[PDB]
Amino acid sequence: MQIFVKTLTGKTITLEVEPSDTIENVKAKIQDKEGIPPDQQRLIFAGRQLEDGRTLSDYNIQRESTLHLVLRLRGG
Amino acid sequence: MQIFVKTLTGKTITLEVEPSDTIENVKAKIQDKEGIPPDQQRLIFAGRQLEDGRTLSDYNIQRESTLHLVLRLRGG
Amino acid sequence: MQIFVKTLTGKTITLEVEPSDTIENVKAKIQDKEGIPPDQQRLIFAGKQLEDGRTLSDYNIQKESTLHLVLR
Amino acid sequence: VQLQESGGGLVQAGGSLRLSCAASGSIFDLGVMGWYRQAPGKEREQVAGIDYGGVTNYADSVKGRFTISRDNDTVYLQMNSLKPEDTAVYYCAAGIVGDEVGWIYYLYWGQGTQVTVSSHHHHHH
Ligand SMILES: [Zn+2]
Repeated sequence: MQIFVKTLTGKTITLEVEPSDTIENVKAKIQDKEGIPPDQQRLIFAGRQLEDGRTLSDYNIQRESTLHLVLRLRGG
Repeated sequence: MQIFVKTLTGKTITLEVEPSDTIENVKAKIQDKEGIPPDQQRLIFAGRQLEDGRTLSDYNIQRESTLHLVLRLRGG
Repeated sequence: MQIFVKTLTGKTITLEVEPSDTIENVKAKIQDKEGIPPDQQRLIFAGKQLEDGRTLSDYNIQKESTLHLVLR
Repeated sequence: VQLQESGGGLVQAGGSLRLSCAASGSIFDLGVMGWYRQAPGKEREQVAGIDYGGVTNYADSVKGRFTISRDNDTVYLQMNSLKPEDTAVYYCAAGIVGDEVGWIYYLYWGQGTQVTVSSHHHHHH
């Protein structure tokens, strides 16, 4: 299945994933697409932070769903 | 149809809406439920800012979807 | 995280909180540390009153931030 | 609706630059604003941050040298005593905090402005 990763700056990424893909496996694809390290990605879906160790199906992420990518930087 | 609204770390709340409801209409319902005025609300879905004039169907917001609410924070 | 609560007299107290702790949880911590009931407490950040049901991250209150306690 | 940096350029070691971050769509009302930089071969790293209350914080490598400030819809980064190690593309970003401590989720970021700091021998003996 294919999903989308969207930034509020305008970037739209189309990824082929599986419902059992883990979040960290998705961030590895985003790094290939955008060059942002996984530790510096934060994905948001349904108003929730997508966490390591969980699958896309754990968050009810379905076909052609859109994940919100924000930049996660150590600060403060 | 019933949708959900939450901040990233807050409680999720339920809205009864129609696909033809405008984003301004949705923000007014959030004020009725949660007391947050519309001028202090930012709604995000599918990595897109929900603009007040558009409808929920303009963003393909469907049954049981969850909107990401972000507060508008200003000094004083 | 550690956050600071500043009274009108200038007293700073430190609380150990979580980002998703509610303002309600913060007023309860102030009571356990200073003996001030949450009913008398009014928490302010950047000049805004903080609502009981909201979390610290809802108001973008980072670590080592300072809330202002005003007694009601 | 975007952020957009300006003010970068080539400067000698010890020189000064002031970066500007212009925001549209009232996006600074997200509450948390920050500057970060990335040099070639290195990772992104936040250098300074400011929240909507005006409270600032800085990385250790820029304390006493950099100053972040705000004028409504513009965030600045006054850079003094610039070193060659400060050479990078500088980005301004706005966002929120989540359930984590010490990490910031930047929703928006600009295209960046290039800051190059070069040693220039002072030939006035
Ligand atoms: Zn010489």
